Amino acid sequence: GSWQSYVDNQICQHVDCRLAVIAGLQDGAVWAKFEKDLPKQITQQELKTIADAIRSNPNSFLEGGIHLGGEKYICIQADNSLVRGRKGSSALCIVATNTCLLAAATVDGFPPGQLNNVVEKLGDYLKANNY
Repeated sequence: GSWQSYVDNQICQHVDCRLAVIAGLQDGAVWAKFEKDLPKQITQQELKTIADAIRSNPNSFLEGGIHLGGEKYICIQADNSLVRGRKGSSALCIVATNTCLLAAATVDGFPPGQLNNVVEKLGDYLKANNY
């Protein structure tokens, strides 16, 4: 039921997580998160920057990169509901639902398409439940 359970189970027991976070779109507040070994804890400021850009100008990520946990991911896909990035062999997938931002990045060497499938499936489930 809890937000932490979606992170720890639906995401992080189906992909091998470097980070996973569910946050509010309106303010970037964290609803739940998990991290392995990031240089910095993920901040509300980082999340709000991402949420604002996905809502208003997804192309901004091409110049600004995607910044989470003190790590810069390079953008490989961007629209107003789905953003993907890469930092070396770590993949990042971000979805916007009706009320939340779901972001996860996998450990080096984890298949990006597996990440994308799992994050998009949770995002669709949340949307279909009025989140």
